[PDB]
Parts: sequence; structure tokens; C-alpha cells
Amino acid sequence: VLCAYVEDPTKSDPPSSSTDQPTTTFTAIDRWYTGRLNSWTKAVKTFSFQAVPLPGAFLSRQGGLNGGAFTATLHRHFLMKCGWQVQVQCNLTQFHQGALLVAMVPETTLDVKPDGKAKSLQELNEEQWVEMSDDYRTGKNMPFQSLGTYYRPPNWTWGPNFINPYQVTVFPHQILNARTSTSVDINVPYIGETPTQSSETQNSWTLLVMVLVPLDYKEGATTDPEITFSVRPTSPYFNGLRNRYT
Amino acid sequence: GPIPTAPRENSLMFLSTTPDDTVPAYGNVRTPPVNYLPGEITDLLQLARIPTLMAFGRDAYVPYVAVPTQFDDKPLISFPITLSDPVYQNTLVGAISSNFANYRGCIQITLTFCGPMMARGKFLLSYSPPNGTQPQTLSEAMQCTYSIWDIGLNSSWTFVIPYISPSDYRETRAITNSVYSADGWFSLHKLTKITLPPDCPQSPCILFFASAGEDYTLRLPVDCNPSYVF
Amino acid sequence: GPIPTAPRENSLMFLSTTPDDTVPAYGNVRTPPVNYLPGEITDLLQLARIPTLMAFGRDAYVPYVAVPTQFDDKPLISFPITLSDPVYQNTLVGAISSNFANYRGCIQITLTFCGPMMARGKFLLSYSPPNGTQPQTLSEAMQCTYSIWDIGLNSSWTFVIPYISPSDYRETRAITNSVYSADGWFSLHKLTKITLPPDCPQSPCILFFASAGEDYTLRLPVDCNPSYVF
Amino acid sequence: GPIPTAPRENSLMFLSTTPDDTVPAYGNVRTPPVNYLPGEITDLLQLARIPTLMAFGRDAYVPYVAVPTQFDDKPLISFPITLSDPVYQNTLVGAISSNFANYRGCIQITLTFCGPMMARGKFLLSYSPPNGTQPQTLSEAMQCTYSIWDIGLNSSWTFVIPYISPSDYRETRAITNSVYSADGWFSLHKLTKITLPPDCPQSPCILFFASAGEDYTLRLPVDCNPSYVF
Amino acid sequence: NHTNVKFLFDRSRLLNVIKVLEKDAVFPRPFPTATGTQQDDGYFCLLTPRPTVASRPATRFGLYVSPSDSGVLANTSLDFNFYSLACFTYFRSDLEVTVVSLEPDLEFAVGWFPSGSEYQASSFVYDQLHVPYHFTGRTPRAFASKGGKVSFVLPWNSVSSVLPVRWGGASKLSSATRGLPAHADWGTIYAFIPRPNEKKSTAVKHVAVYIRYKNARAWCPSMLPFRSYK
Amino acid sequence: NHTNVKFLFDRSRLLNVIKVLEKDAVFPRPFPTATGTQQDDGYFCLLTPRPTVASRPATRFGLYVSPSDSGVLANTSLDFNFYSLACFTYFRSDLEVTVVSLEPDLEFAVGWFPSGSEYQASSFVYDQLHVPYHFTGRTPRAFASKGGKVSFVLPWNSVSSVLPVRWGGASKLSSATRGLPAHADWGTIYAFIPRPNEKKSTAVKHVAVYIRYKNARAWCPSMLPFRSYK
Repeated sequence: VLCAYVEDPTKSDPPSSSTDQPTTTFTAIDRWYTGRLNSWTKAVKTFSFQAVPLPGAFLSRQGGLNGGAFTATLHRHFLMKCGWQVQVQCNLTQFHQGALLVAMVPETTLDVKPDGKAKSLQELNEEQWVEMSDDYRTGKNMPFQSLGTYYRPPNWTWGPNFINPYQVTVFPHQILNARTSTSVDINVPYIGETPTQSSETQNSWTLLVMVLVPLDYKEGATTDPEITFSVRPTSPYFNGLRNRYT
Repeated sequence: GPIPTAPRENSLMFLSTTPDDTVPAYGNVRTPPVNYLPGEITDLLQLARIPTLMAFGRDAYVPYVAVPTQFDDKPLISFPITLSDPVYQNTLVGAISSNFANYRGCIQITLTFCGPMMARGKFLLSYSPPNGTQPQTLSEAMQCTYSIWDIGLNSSWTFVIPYISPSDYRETRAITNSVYSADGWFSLHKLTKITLPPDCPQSPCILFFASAGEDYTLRLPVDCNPSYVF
Repeated sequence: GPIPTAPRENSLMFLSTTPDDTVPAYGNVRTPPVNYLPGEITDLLQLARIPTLMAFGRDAYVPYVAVPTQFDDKPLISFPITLSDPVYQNTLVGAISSNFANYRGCIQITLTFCGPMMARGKFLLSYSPPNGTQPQTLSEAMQCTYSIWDIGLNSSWTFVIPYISPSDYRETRAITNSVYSADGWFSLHKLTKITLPPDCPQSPCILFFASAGEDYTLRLPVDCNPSYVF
Repeated sequence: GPIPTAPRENSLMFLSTTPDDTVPAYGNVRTPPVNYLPGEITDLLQLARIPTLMAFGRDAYVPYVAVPTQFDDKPLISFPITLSDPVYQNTLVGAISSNFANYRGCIQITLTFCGPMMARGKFLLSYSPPNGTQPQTLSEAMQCTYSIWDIGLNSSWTFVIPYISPSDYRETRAITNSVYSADGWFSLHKLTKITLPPDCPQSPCILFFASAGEDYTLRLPVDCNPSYVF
Repeated sequence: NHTNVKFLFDRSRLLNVIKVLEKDAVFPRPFPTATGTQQDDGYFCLLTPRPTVASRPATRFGLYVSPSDSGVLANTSLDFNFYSLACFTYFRSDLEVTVVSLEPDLEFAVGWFPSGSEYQASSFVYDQLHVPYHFTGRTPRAFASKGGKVSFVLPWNSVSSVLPVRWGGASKLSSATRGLPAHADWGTIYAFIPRPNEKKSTAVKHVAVYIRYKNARAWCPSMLPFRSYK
Repeated sequence: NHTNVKFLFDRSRLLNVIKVLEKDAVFPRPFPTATGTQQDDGYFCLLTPRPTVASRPATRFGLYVSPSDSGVLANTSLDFNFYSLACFTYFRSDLEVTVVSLEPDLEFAVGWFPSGSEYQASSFVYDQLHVPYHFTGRTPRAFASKGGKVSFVLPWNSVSSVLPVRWGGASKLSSATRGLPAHADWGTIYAFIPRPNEKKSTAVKHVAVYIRYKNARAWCPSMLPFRSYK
């Protein structure tokens, strides 16, 4: 289990940006949350990633990722502060070759259409794998500001939420090789610009499954392995109790 | 001989807030003593903690809230908790703290029921965190942080508004300050319908204050708004 | 009286990298604490030692090396060991170290055989010193510094490239850097012909990394290349 | 507050030979070590003491002195002892010391008889103080400071020229330097007529050097003559 | 230790070339800005390594390739020497600002207002002269000499604990507020000629803003920008 | 402790923009002033945060909205950054005056005379030049360099124990002397070009007066000014 930046990412003090008691728990905290993720085929090119934003996946239900009573606790508290623990499985047989890169990317906008707002659930099914184009390498698709008719719109050539695709192994990562393992185990603590961020609008981590070596299998052999994942928050600290988000 | 000094790049620069003295011109002056004056303000947090009146639109604004006898499932008053909001311009919280840049602490709304003596009833006092839509229903008020104020022995309730924020300090002149909207909402709801005795006036008035908690702290003095003088 | 100071010849000179402070303008600020954030980068050699992917021309370059089944007496891939070479532009060795002027240490190429599980074979990993002509023959590869990587328990080999240099440090943005040409050559050779089982794909891929050794040290920060932003 | 400093009259003056440091711009640099190099010149008087060849007009000058077989009552060679004299321009005494202003010590002419082995004879080595007329006669050479050099075991004689001067130091680029003329005269005289054996060449050659004594000291560096480069 | 994070970012570098105010400014109105809004553009330097546009924090960085006539061009700033060596996510440091004039013998003056505060934009009539309200204030308005340089060290004033080099959340609600931090700045500065508004000249005087990050602390290892292969 | 009273008022801010004297002044005659009085108006800066008019302490503060031609306009000063944070009644502190020139390369000089004293208004004929009597005196006449800034710290000189921020008594007898303290000032300054009166120029050179309250002490908690709701 690839722990991140500490020996124990479960250790977490309550936030110092609150005056109330944090809701440290909810009705099922020792259970996982399993969701689908798109299958990996031969036509997937190199570096074609697929991002699962946390906790952006519990809300939009990316791949049937039902949050149970964690989404219904996240909607009833304003500030949320947890460390994640993902587990991507993919049934790599002996008959496959290739290597996924499962990482937990801090603070990126990879679920954002390089041309608009936020992605839907149908548009995650049409493309199935986000190709590493010039936009995602240069960060040219994090959402541009509406400057207005007064200012002449500048030629946006760079944005600091890029992916350098050759450097994704700096993150907490395990390579899902064809002949070492079949599943990864990443456990990350809380990070953020504040001691606790918001609930509806935070993206402090991002599960990221990137194809480093394209899948090749013989015809008639085992075909097209499915990718699952299992997100589970470790020691959350919910602050600011209010009613359900509108 | 001479001490060889290399003067820096900011030489002959008068900076306004330089934390250092200057040459005394007319020294050796014995000032007359000030031991006789009582109440020396050492710190201006001695006056943010003093409860001062708020204002309410119904330039003739009203420090109290009228209490109509109509029982209803909507707040009797609900103002947002922002220190740039115009229900705090003429307090001593929102007038001291507006001339600074950051705050941290608990606003302490002191209530005072100015109705007749034989009134009996309950009030609900729901502070909400900043949500996407302001809470209106009393059912939406119970689920937030609340405290039930009875007209019993408590004709004066000091509801401590908590400090829940994703940063250690808050921008003190900003409408938004945070995620989407308006930083919170205090809301005085009436819980049971208020029994006012006859031959005692209907529609009482609740008088609101705004002090600061004991842990209220301010930071970064800025140049103030000089538009009090026009 | 006044201390007689003789100011030097560099008076009123703002130098950019002066190792000294300046006058505080807005002091006495208590910053919010940062004890909660894990993983503080004290030193940027904590990220040159993290193995990141390399690039290979076959702007769509490839981090792996395809392994054709044709046995041949020429290297399967052979890139020069220069930190300005475009197989190191998007690593964390060659991207941190390009913004400096000097380096000293051992580049550590971490291999990863991404082929099927029942593959069996050997690979030869020959680092050459900078010679007048690049070594191609496997006989020319055995005479250099080599290490034989089997596809056994080792599906991941970290070949430490030695540091052999006539100076204590090396120019880190220079094609030549030394006597005549190109600073060395790593070369992954295939030694025995690779037995891939049928109904398992031919032409496997070996994935290359580029970390830095534990003794890797850098020196003299220079102004970087701002051409990442166009 | 501020320390009241009165800057001197030489403020903002860059003087070339100021014996003091300046601001470091690119500090914290670990230089590569130089323990491996042998022979560190701490002091340039380690090379004035090394005997180097002189020059003699007979730009093709001659380091030796031919010895004609004609016995004669006049010096075989007699050059003046002045460190601006052109028999010292390409030594290491007269090339180091010409770039200074003052010297003090003993020039040490090392002779070397380069004739055949079975030569037998005597030479007289007369240093004269600066007189109004140069000594020529061997009778005029005996009365000065002399030392008789035999071709015996001594095929190499180091005649220490004394330091006799009315000042503690001497002007090192000056023809006159003193009272009327030319600062002294070394003069190698032949004393007995030289027996050279037959079937061994007549007219041998004596090779002259010019080192400095152990008490040779220099003072006041001046800007050198840059006319070596044209 | 030249890769030390506290050592590497502790040096001065250019941020923005802003125009010097000669009247009471109108701070640039927030996005989107419709045409016909009379305001003062590009006079303010939002002190942040992150990309800016119109002196407000921006998501992306954007320069101009063919700047034609229609529309108002926008002062977009970026710290080029930062992001090429910013292989991390969070970065708290105390800023050191140096404002170098780009006008021969300019007497300017540098205002400031903290992270979250705002410019005071009006003028008071002192002695029938419109003296603006940025000559006064509780924030540092350092004054330069005629031909001098303004330098001071600013603290980490913002309400965020750290500055996100990379940020993925939403400050306000979504739909193009993703990756746009609101409180990631040390404040904003601006240059003004310390003369009243009736002495407004006709030339448009520029000034340059340098930045040194005192006591740099970086967290959460992340990527470096992509270098092309052309 | 940024709300500390000794810390909050300990920073420089603008008070008045006064004109620089070029002859022997006539101090403004006390109120009421009839027409035709030849005097010198607005050249004196009565160093007080309280409102002034014609360099004398005033009850109210008054600016001009439509300054037409008839009558002599009056230099009315006020400390805008004080009263918005002066939630107290009494305030004793030692003043620090800084006089910044608003004229390019001006050589001025700053007089002073204490609380209760008066300007010396005549001239003595030195060498057939009318040198006025404000070049001499036992009070500080600090001299500026050509393009420099005058700065000194003045003590609490007045005969009152403290300065009433709010005052309700009567200094003289009643009928429009209510709320007008007489001895609430650190004195008065004035700028003069240090040339005799025959070298009086034609331009009207201004200068600006800053104020820092060293060692601020405040007593008797009171109100803050009323912010409008428009």
C-alpha cells in the first residue's frame, strides 16, 4: 500500500479553521466505494489517461460510483477534510502486455473540457479515454476567464494545471504492469491551500489511470480487461453543519 | 579612520511604515502627567467586544426587529454574517474591523426582547454555514446550528456565531469572501406562537447587538474609507 | 557624534542576488500555520531522485522501446548520456538540472520490461565512455562497462550510469561538454534471442526511467529557458 | 533608530588597490579540490632564486661567452649589474623584478664551463662597485671584490654579487640608480692562460646564469610593460 | 545546497512592467468587463507567480501574437523563472518587492494593499489641488528619491495557508472558475508620481517590479512544464 | 497585536499640503477676519488630527464643493485615517513630522513653533537683503537638501495633558466657542525656501506634511463616525 508523504495518512488533527465540533464520522466508514471505469483496449494510444476526481466522483457518480451515506454526509456539511485511499483493479492476464500508471494527482482540472465548463456523464462515455494532446501538455484547457468585450482576449498559450505526461511518476503512483501485479494500492493524506477546503467544490486529489504501454494481446486470447476502482476516505473531518446542498 | 559603509539600494527613501525612530528635534520635554485619566485603551479589541446596536432596513434605519403576530414558516429576520454587510456598518465590530484586512473570531449577537413582561414564547436562532441558497424554512433552520431562546428568565440571549472557515483569516471587506455566496446567515426564527397578554401591546420589538468574542483577532491595518466626512 | 562612514563604490546599487535582507514594511503578521500539509520539499534533489519517464523518437514521442524479434548485432536503443539531450527534456533529472549550470553524480536508468509474464531472455546494458565513434556492435558493447539483465526475477533493472569526467562538475547544457563527442552512450543490447511464448504477443516494450543517484549534486542556478510558455 | 553616519570625502570612489572585499553575488559555491596539483607557488621569490640563462650581444643573442685563446689584459666579458640592463631582460631575476619598483639582495651569477673535460686553468671573477670608469685591466680587477675560479672540481661557480648601496632599496628600472654611472660591473677575467688539450676543440664556451640570493626581496608592484605582446 | 528550496527562490527576478499613475485611479472592474467602462488599465501589479490578467488572478497565461487595434490590451504577468523550477504544488514565502524605474530620473512612489483588500479610489481637495487617497493610508506607501529604488519585504498576508502553484478546486461556483484561486497573492502594488492631479503630465511612464521570495517553503512534489521537441 | 493602540497609530499619513513661503510671512489673523487684511494664507500646517481652518483649530471640518471666485479659500486639514479608527476621547502621543516636497528638485526648509507660541513675523536687513526672522530662533528650523525630505520627532509640548479627540467644553466664553479646544496641537510648521526676499520667485511651490504618532496612548472609549447607507 503506497502511503503518501507520511508513515500513516490516517493521522489527521481537526482543522484549525473552525470553532465547532467536527463531524468526525458517519454511518459506514469502514467500507469501500466501487465504481466502474472504462475498459482498456488496443486502440488506446500512449498517454491516453482517464481521470477520476475526488470528491468529484461521489457527486457526479462517475461510473456508478455510489457514495451511499458519504455523499449524503458531504452534502450536509460545508467544509470537508479527508485523506483518500484508492484501489484500482484490472484483471491483467498472462496473455496481455502493457502498463497502466495509476496515480493520485494533486490539484488538477483533468475532468474539464478543453473548451467549456465541466464534463457530463454522456461525454465521458463517448470518448472513453482522454488523449494527451497539446492542450493537456501545455495546460491550455483549464477554463479561460470571460474577460468581456472591453479587454481584447489574449492568446492563452499556457496554464499551470498541465500534465507533463513523462513526469507523472513523481506523484503517489504504482505501475499496473502486465507481469508484476494486477492491482494498485495508494493511500494519500489530506492536502490543501487551507486546513480544510469546501465540500461541493474541491479537487484536492485526482485518481489518474494513464496508459504508458499500449495494450497488446493475441487474437482469440483474453480480451479487453476492465478497470475498476475503490475510493474510501480516511479520517474525514466535516465542519459547518447545514441542510442539503441546492 | 572612517568606517567603510556601502549604502543599500533603498537609500534616501522615506517609507511610511518604517518600524524605527527618527532624529529628535526638540527633546528634553517633561510632559504633564496623565495618571488621573481612567480607562486607557491599550488595545482596540477592548471595543470590538462591547455590544453595539445593529441596523436594519425596514437613511432612517432601525436597530430592532418588529415581531408580527402572524405565525409563519419563514425567518423573522435573516441577515448574512459578513462584516461588510450594511447591518454591521455602524456597529463597533464592523466599523473597527472594516479598516483592517483580516479577522478571526466569533461574532456575538446579543439579543434583547423589548416586549412586555408577561410575554411567553420560544425563539430559534439558526446560524447557517455559507450554502448556495439562503435557508428560509424553519425545517431548514433546525438542521443548521441552532439554539432555542425562550422568553423566560432569558430576556437577553447572546448567540455566539461560530467561526467556520477554510482559511485561518477572512477578508473583512468582501461580499463573497469564500465559496459561492455570502459567508453564512444568522436567522432569528419564532418557534412557538408568541402569547402576548391583552391590554399589553401586540407586535413587540427585539433589539439586536453585535459584539465580538473573546478570541476575536484582527490583522493587517489598511488605509480606511474617508467617505464618512462628505 | 556621527559615526564617520565612507560609502563604497557600489553605493545605491540594487543587485539581484544580494544575500541579505531589506527593510520590513508591514511587519508583525502572524501567518496561519502550515503544520497540516505533509511532504515539505526542503531540497529539490528530493525530486531528481524520483524516476520519471524518458522520451524517444520512433511532437508525439514514446516513453518505451519496442523490441523487434529480429536478432541483430546492433543496439536495440542507444541514446547519449547528456542532460541536454532530448531524451531527457521531460524527465525530472534533465528538467531540474537544465535550469542549473553544473552537475555531479550518477544517472540511474530504471528499466521495466512490460512484456508478457512467460518471456525469458537476457539483455546487456553497456555504458560507454565518450569515444570518437558511437559503439554499435555487441562485441564493442562487452568491452565497455556492462551488466547482464535477465528476464527472471528482475523485470526491473536500475543500471547506475557511472560518473567519469576530467572535471569535478559537468556543463549541463552543452552538446560537447568534453573531449570530442557526446559524453557517453547508454545502450540496451539484447544478448540471447528472446523467447516469447505463442498466444502471447510478439514485440514487447521496455519502459525506461531516468532518476538520479544518491550522490547527485547540482550547482550554480542560472536563469531558465522561458520557452515552455509559448 | 538610524545610526547617524557622516560619509567621508572619498565616498562612491572605486579605488583599484583597496585592501578590502566587496559584496558576493553568487555565493555558496563548492569549488572542485586542488589537492592533487603539486608545486604551489606561494611566493614569486621562489622563481627569482631559480637560475635562468642570461643574454649577450656577440634579435639572436647568445647565453654563453666564447673564450678566445688570445691571452689579454682586458675582461673576457664585463656586463654592468643593473636589473634594467639587457643582459637581464630574459632571466627570471630581471623579468620578475622589472615589474616591481624596488629590490634588495644579492644577484647570484652561476657559471658553467661547457668546454672539454681535460681543460685546466683559472678564472678571476671581479665585481666592482660603481666607479666613474669601468674597470678593464686585470690589475684593476684584483683590487675590487674577486674570487678565483679554477677549472678543477669546480666546473660550476656561483659568484654571489654583494649588495652595496647607499639606500635600503634600489630603483629596479633605472640606468643610473645612484652616483654617476651604472651600478657596478661583474667581469669574468681569465687569470692563467687556458690549457686546452689537442684533438679537443679550442675556443670553449662558458654558460652564464642569473639567480637571486636567499635574502633577495622586492617591493612596490607597478603596472608592467605591456610591450611583450606586440 | 544550491538545490535548497529556501536558497533557490531567494533571488530577485522580474514580474511585471506596470505604468505609473498620475491621477486618482479607477481599479479594474471584475470579469467580465463590458465596453465603455472608463477605468485605468495595467497600472497595478498583482504580486503572484501565478498568471494574471488585468491585475486580477487568471487561470491561464496569455500573451499577444498579433496585437491589433480593436480592444484594450491587458497586462498579463507570469514568473517565468519560477514555474520552470516549481516542481511542487504549494509555496508559502515572504515576498521582497523591488520597484526599479524605467524612466530616466523619475521620482515615483509605490503603494500597496493586502491580499483581499482593495484600492482606495477617490481624491480629496487639499488647497484647491486634487490630492488622491492613495497618498495616505495605513498600508506602506514607500516614497522613492529622484532616481531611486523602492524596496521592502512583505509578509505572507493572505488568508490561504499556502499559495497553490497548482490548484484544481473552484473559488466561486463552477462553470469557468475551476483552477482559479482567489486568495493566492501577497497583495498588489502600483506606482504613482507624488504630485497632485493638476500636474498630470502627458507621457506614459513605466516602472518595473522585481520579486524575491524570502524564506521559501514548498510542499507536495509535482510536475515541471512540458518542453517541446521542435 | 495589530489592534494595539501604540501600534496602530504609529505610521505615517498625510495631513496637509501647504504652500512654501518665499518672504517674511504674516501669520493669519484670528477669527473673524474682515476683508482687506493683507496676510499670508494657507502657508502654515497646524499639526493636529482635529479639523482646522486657516491654520487655526476649528470646530467642524469643511471642504469646498463649488469653489467660486469671491472670497479667499481656506486650507482645511483633517486626519482621515485617524477619526475612522479613533474610537476614543483623549489621545496623547509624540508626533513625528515628515515634510515631502511636491516640487521637482526643491530646496526647502521647515520651521516650527510650539503649542501656544507664535510665528516671528518681520525681517532684518542682512547685507542689503531682507532676511526674515524665521531663519533664526531657538525652535527647530530643519534644512532640506536639494530634493530631500525633512523628518523629526516632536514631543507632546502642549499645556493640555492630552489632546481631546472629542471635546464639549468652551475654551473662551460661550456662544460659538463650544467644542473648540485651544491647546490641542503639537505646534505648527511651515516651509520656506532658504533664500532672501529679493530672490522671491513667481511660482507658488507646494509641499506636503506627513505625520506619525510615536508612542500613542488613548483614553475613554467613544464612538466612530457614522457611515451612510447610500
